[PDB]
Amino acid sequence: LTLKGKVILEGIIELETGMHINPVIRDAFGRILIPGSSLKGKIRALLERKDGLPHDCGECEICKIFGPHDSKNIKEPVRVIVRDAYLQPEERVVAGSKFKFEVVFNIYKESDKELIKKFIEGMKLLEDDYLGGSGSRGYGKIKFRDIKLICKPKEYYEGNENSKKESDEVESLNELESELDKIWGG
Amino acid sequence: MKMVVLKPKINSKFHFKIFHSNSLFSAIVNNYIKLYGREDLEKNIEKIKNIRLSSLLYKIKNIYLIPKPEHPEFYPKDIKKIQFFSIKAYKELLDNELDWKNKIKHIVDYQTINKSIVISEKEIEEIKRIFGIKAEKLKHAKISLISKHLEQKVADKGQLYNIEFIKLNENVEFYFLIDYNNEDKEFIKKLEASIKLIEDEGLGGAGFFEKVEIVDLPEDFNEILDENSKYNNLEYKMLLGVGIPNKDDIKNIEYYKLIEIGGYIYSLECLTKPKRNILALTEGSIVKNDFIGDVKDVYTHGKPILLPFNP
Ligand SMILES: [Zn+2]
Repeated sequence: LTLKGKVILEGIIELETGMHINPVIRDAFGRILIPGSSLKGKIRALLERKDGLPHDCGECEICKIFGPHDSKNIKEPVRVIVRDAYLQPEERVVAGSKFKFEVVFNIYKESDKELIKKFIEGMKLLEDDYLGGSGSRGYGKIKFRDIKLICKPKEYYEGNENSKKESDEVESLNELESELDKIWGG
Repeated sequence: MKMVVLKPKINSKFHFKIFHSNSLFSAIVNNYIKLYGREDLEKNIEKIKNIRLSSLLYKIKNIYLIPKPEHPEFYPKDIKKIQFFSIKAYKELLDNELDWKNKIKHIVDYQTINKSIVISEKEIEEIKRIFGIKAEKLKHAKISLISKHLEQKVADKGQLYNIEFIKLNENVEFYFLIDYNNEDKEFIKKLEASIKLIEDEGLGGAGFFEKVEIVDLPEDFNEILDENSKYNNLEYKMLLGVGIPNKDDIKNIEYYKLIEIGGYIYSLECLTKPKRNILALTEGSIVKNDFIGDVKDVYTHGKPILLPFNP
């Protein structure tokens, strides 16, 4: 199963609420950041709760995206990688603070549009819940803002520089689904 | 022969001593498999295993760091701290425009960065320009090129171990030399694609990049590595990557250093089973005539790009 392309979802994460320092960590080098696996983890939790130890099998909506809990069960390669969200310049983090975030999508099949859409819908579920905490009482609300999509098709890595297309910045997740459709090369 | 330049992302940090060329090979191979499948690789394994690589070296704008030649000529006892030579400075050691023997104090006082990197006189002023150094001597200037930090992680019970994280300065980039040793365009483009995928794939562990670009060798490297030049007849050569010798190159090895390449400790089940390791010559080892190399077998690349050397 060859790789057809990468779809990077770059953007900004903003804090509506203050945050102490599981969700927000302070790097070994002193840098403030939100660990990618934390973010991705809460997205797993919500995206799995809205479908009725994370899920672990080959064929499934959630397990094709985030990958199964065990590596002995991978039928198809993992499609999503959530980069660590580092704090941008201009114990508790003040509200209004911005973390530049990046989400990498590995597209192998032409039906993985709905996987990306499922992840973005997960982000929408997280936008109106809480980053830190789980289940009954979460803490620190979060809002996604300024989101661009970048397409790096197989033809881009092979040498074609202009095959790399980039959508323009949208203010919310809801506007992504259109900008997603306006970008599909492979 | 082409140069690959990797510009690290802004808040990126790496986990890998330097990043050896066999790890680069494994990266370009996992990327080849990722782009073209596991089948199309073993239809070209005999042509990817015959590429020549250098290890992951450091680039400062137009200054290219190369390992220090492990020749005894380069031995108070402060000279045991240096590990790098700018390619220009290294070239000046060939044309005798730089005198190691009787001018070491001028080199150590006016031409060495962080007591570990020797450069040329013609690079001093731009080094001072970049990092805002006003000191008349470079001896009196500690430049923050990399930031190291060990961390205590576990493999919660099991084995405790340390992992060293490296952070690069905004003016510092990675680079490595690649020799395809071939001309099949349909293959070259897929090697360069596998190399270019690192941009979003990363190195180590992962540390990601903002741009991975394949360009032609800078003019020092090209004026040195061109086989239609003087240096071609130089009788010794220095490894720029790890070297895994075949039964024939063992008679060409003069001064060298050994390191052990190998595997993961996939369990505790294997704490009863022996640990077979692959011996290799470190970057900077000197060999006479020509070093061919080998690729053990998961692949372990040991064919290093050689760089003409004269004592
Ligand atoms: Zn599942």
